[PDB]
Amino acid sequence: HPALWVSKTGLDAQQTNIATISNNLANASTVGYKKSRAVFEDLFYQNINQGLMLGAGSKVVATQKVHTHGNAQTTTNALDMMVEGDGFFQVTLPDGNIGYTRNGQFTLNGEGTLVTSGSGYPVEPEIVIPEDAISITVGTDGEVSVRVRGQQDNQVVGQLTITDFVNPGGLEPIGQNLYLPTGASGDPQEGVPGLDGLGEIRQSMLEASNVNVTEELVNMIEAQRVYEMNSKVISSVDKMMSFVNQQL
Amino acid sequence: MHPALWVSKTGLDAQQTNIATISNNLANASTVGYKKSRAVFEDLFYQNINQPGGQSSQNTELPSGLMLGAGSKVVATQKVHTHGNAQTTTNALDMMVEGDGFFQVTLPDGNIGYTRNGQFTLNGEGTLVTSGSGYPVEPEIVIPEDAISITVGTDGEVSVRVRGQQDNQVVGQLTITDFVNPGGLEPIGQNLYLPTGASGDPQEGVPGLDGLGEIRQSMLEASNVNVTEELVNMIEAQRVYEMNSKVISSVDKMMSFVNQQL
Amino acid sequence: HPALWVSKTGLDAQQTNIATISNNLANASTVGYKKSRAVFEDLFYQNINQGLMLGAGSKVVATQKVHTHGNAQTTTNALDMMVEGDGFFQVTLPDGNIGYTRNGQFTLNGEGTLVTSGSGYPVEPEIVIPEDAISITVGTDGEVSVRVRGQQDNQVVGQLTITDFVNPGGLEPIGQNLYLPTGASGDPQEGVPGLDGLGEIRQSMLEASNVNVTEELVNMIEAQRVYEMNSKVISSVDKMMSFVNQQL
Amino acid sequence: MHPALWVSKTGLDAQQTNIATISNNLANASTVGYKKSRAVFEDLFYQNINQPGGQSSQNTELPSGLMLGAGSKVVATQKVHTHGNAQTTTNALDMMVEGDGFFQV
Amino acid sequence: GLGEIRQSMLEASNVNVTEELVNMIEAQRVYEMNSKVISSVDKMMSFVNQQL
Amino acid sequence: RNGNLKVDQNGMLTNASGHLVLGENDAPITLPIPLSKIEIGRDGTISVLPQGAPAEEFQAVDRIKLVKPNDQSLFKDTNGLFRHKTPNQPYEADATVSLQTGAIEGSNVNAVGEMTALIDLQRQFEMQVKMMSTAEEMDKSSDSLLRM
Repeated sequence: HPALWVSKTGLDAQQTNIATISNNLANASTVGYKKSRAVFEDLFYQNINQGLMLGAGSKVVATQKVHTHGNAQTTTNALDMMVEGDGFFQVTLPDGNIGYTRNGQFTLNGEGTLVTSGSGYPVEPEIVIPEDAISITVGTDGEVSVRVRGQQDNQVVGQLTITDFVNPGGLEPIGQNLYLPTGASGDPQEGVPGLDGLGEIRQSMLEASNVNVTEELVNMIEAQRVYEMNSKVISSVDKMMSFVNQQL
Repeated sequence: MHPALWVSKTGLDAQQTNIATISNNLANASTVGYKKSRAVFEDLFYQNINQPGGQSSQNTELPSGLMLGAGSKVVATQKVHTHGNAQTTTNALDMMVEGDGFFQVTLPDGNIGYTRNGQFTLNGEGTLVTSGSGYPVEPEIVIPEDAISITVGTDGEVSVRVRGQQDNQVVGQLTITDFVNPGGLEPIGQNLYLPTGASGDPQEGVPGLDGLGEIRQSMLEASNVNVTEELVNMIEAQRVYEMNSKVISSVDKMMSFVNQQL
Repeated sequence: HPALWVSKTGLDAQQTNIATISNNLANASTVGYKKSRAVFEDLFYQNINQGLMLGAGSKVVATQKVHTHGNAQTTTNALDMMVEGDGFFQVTLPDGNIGYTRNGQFTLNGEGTLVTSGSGYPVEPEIVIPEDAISITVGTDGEVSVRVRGQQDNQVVGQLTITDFVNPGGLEPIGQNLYLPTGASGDPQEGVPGLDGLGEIRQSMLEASNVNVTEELVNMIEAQRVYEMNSKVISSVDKMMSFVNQQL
Repeated sequence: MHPALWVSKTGLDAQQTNIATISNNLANASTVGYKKSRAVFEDLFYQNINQPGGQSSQNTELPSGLMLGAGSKVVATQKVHTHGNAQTTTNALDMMVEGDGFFQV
Repeated sequence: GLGEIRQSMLEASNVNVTEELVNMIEAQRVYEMNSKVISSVDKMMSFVNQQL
Repeated sequence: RNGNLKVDQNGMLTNASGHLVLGENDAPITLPIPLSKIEIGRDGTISVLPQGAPAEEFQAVDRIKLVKPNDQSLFKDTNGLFRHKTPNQPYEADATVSLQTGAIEGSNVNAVGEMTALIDLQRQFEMQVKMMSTAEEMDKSSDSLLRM
């Protein structure tokens, strides 16, 4: 019976949709997180009793990352920074290839290299903080400098660079607030952080999650009811088929 | 076979198609820009049994003029292209047509498909493509890599904000297509429709003049399915399905009685 | 079974009513927004045993706009103005025709033309503010004059006019706080505001929405119960028909 | 699923933007030379089920039609560039523009 | 003896929703009861032409 | 009585079954091709809005031909269309019939009435079949007259 499996597509589509909604609400406190919306599209149509068109159901075809900039969180840490605009921080993965992140919670390793606060991947290009530094300053263009006692003027230890993608929604998330460039993402466009469409580095600031907690709660309401509605079609079809073979 | 058995079977087949039509309507209750379909029923051809010819008006109220129907069938699955509600989104690339009009996308085989869904995005080259299979949107619109924001006017004017230059740069303009009979478009899935003879030749134009709809940025059109219509339709279709089954069961026992008694 | 659809009309009619209630509640902060009420009417009655009358249900036949003057909001902005009385502002649509608005939140574009604070459509008649002006004054009869340093007396830059209709409820809403004239709206009666039944222009003041939030919440209560009341009949008819074919 | 669900959803989004606008006004209550902002509400399109003024029967037309709204949204954030008060200081390098104009950096 | 015209007031319907639901219950059960008689007559006659 | 109307690409107004709908001229109703708003009047009047025209350019184009003849003088044809029993009798257009637009009329089959007549047909059918069996039983018995 086609109605059994047409409604099963609706149940599968809602189950995928609810999973993405729960992912958004789970990452409501993750720094630099971009929410996602499931994209619904109807399946193919069959021309039966040939000019009569019957649908095959629906499915979730893709999950679209909405890369809208989140709010600003002011912190007293001197190593967590935020990109004010378009751009990603680039880090070095253990595989050797570069991953791209929007979470700016950084720190230092034992040797002074600027690394991520989680797994500890180094940040490209390498920035090394000397042991004699008493303060670390990151300029609006990625110019990292440190203060040394007995020496007027901050010495420059390096300059950070950020990467922008034409289609950030095409990036492949691999967890840990990291992305991998893909075919549809585009060509990684590096450069000085603050020129040619790139964002500006904001030291001692963090980018909040852009999820809308109220929207996801309403989306749960509409996803739950449609899920229940398709269950009744399956139940009614079961009663119809149980009636036919019992009656006949 | 016994004609009474096949008359009820046609009603069983007709209601099954109606049930499947309802099931797809409820399945696509969240699909953006989905138009609900309804099933239309009609009575089959009426045959004169007691007349050697076809003189139906002769004695139609007498036994010689008795005419028996051949059952029922679903003549068509009609599309109802009513305007759906509005979903205000924060994405800058999903858009809605308010009123008459269709977005035009380029199919892989070469022709152009038409859709009411406006969930768009960019590919690696900056071309405005759909967020599903990624088909380019007609006319081709390319977003420069230096743009910091994207603005879509009510007439399809797509503008970008580039740092350095004052005033926004125009990168192109969108167009939408209207059809004389929207119900004549054949659905091919992927939220896409194809023009047919029953629909008419596409009438392209600027989105907002000549009666076309206006483009609304950061908005989406929800499906117009009525979740209560389908449930009420399910109730009637289930009952009609069971009533015709009893006729089939009744005819079976009557035929069983004849060859068991005689 | 006719009882299924008579109740089903009540369900669709109540759904239409609830949609109008939510629209009023959604636009509880919209400036110059007029609340709406759905109008119910019974469908045709039939003679069945020819002196027996049976109705066909009910439907929402119209949604009436309540054009009652709302309260006044005192703002310090000098470009948001309110029509005190009867009349509408006139804006220039991109199509070239004139749309009528009661939302008076206006502003200037890059050249000095008085345009709406939203889409930016120019206001008819055209008013252009010279760049040397230091303050903008709008008279109670639409007289617009500016203050120029080095010259005694405010110079007049133009005059505002408002359009009145015999039946404001016949105006077709097109969104964006805009209306369009129809055959039942009446004849556009232009004129100097404050004269011959027209309202007065009040600068630095705004008209609040005339929605009664308490009424909408009560209207939801009676619409929800009647909606649930009709669903019980459909359930009862479904059980009755399920009993007949299970018994007969 | 239900028209009221979508209509009210637009209202929730409208108020969240409006509340976010007010929060920035109070956050920048001590910022020198800050201009407050006001959110501009506007209704969405209307579903034209029955055209108001359309001809009903003959020599009769609907005075009002069946048109259903779609909700509301915040379309603009209007800055009120009115002149603020004056703070007198002892520093000789903090200046104020007395009227219209902007410092350029 | 005619009534008066009251402006800005509307006459609500005089339906009693609870009364209709109570009448719905009684009409539903009576509907089922008559179907029981029809089934009983059919089963009685079915016994005749089968047994006899 | 199938009021499920539709408009094709040429503008002809047909119903769900493909039958052309007649008008005042007694010819099938044809509308202008680029429509933007079609409203059916209470008395069958068809008022359209040309594409791009303002809301005040509402004009009627045709009128649905509604006929109210004597019901007992009609017979259902082989294709479900009711016609006059007397051939070559014109269908006079009635000015009293009203159309409730925005709705579709279903069938008037009384499902319970059909079922309670089905159970009667079964019993009467089976009783006559028993008469057939008792007819051959009598013949077999009377066949012993000639046996000797």
